[PDB]
Amino acid sequence: IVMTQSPSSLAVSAGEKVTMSCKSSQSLLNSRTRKNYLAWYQQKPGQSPKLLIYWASTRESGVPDRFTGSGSGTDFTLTISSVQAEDLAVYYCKQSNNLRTFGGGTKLEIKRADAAPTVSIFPPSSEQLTSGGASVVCFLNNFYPKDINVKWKIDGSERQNGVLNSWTDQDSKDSTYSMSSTLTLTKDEYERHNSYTCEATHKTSTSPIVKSFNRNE
Amino acid sequence: EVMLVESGGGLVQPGNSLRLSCATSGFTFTDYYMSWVRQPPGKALEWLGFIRNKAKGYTTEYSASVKGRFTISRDNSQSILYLQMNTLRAEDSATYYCARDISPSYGVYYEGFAYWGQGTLVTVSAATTTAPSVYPLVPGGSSVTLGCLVKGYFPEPVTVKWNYGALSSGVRTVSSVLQSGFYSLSSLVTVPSSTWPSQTVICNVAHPASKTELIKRIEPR
Ligand SMILES: C/C=C\O[C@]1(C(=O)O)C[C@@H](O)[C@@H](O)[C@@H]([C@@H](CO[C@]2(C(=O)O)C[C@@H](O)[C@@H](O)[C@@H]([C@H](O)CO)O2)OC)O1
Ligand SMILES: [Mg+2]
Repeated sequence: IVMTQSPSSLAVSAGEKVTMSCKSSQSLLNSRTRKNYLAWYQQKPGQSPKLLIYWASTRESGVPDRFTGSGSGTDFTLTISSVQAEDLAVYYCKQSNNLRTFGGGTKLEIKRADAAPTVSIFPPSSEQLTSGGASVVCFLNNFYPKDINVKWKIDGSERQNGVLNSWTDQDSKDSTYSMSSTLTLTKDEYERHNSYTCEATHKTSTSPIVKSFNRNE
Repeated sequence: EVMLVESGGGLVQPGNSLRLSCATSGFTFTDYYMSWVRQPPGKALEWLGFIRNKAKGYTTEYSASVKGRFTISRDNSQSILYLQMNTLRAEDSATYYCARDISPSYGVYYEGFAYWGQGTLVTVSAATTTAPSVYPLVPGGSSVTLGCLVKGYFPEPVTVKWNYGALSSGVRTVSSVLQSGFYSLSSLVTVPSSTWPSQTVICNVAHPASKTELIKRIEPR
């Protein structure tokens, strides 16, 4: 049996309604038990999947009214009457009529008001320098939307090599993002310059947020 | 209290085999089918197979993809589930879950996985198990943001805690990044400036694959 979910991802604001599709290559209706063997699971980042709806429309102990499972045969739907901050997750459907098969998943994201990042910069640690490594870290915290840009400047010159970028998952409380940008040099490259600047560009402003320090401090 | 705990995960070399285990407690083990589910990083859940309860004779079924390659068995005296993995490839790199499946022969029966283990990450690579280095992140107002930069570890994952899990608020942990065969991530926590350095701030970086814990006390410059 082949399970197909839709959409792969969508974003709505808190309070809005959402519908997710799940389709199977064969009917999941069991003629003996007269029930549809389709389940919905919720998987939040870094967490195990948790059961929401089983038998297509029966809500599991603990799950709120807000979730409703409908459908019969080969066409099923998960509805969230009103989405909240907790709902950030991928939603998986699973047939169990013939063994078990998971769908591909729907990731639920939240649209929210634009917010500007709080930007911090961190000089290397002595223990890393001691080992002959120099990581400079620019931290952008609690912004939205996700797309954001950091330019690194060393002694006024833009540096592009040795830079790594990583985001968090959308936050479960305020629906924002944070990201770190790391410039990684050898202790020797680092001690060859003084000014370390990272500039953060976001839609929340034309002018970049600038954070700097001087190695000689 | 129903418990499902996975073990055996970690780094395994291409071509080799791996056995996973799933200790359980809090329910009548032999009353339940048990399933295994896997999940490649950033990918969908994939059912692998199950083993049936006593009443059905503990018979096994597996998904098309893993037939002739993965094997399931159960120690009913100890309530432990097993997953035998053979001839592993990179495509098998994933988090492996055990899940309690149906109990259609006794007690409450409904079609769903009521309980899952926390999962164990298996990564199939010819590379080297190397524990991470943990560097502090401290500034050069009313709040201060600190963190630990975690670099050069393999394989995944690492988890970071603050004050042994007592400091949970304002924590941000960015996804890992892979570069030159090594992983790095950084984790930050924002606290009130009246809290640090007047009080203690420590992160605990755990790297399952090397059975390692590093504690890093965040000190002022
Ligand atoms: C008709 C097929 C099996 O019937 C029996 C059996 O012969 O063992 C007896 C029935 O009274 C009943 O207990 C069913 C089970 C079958 O459950 C499975 C299975 O074990 O293969 C798994 C279950 O999740 C579902 O996939 C069903 C399927 O819908 C029909 O076979 O099969 O009832 C749970 O076993
Ligand atoms: Mg059989």
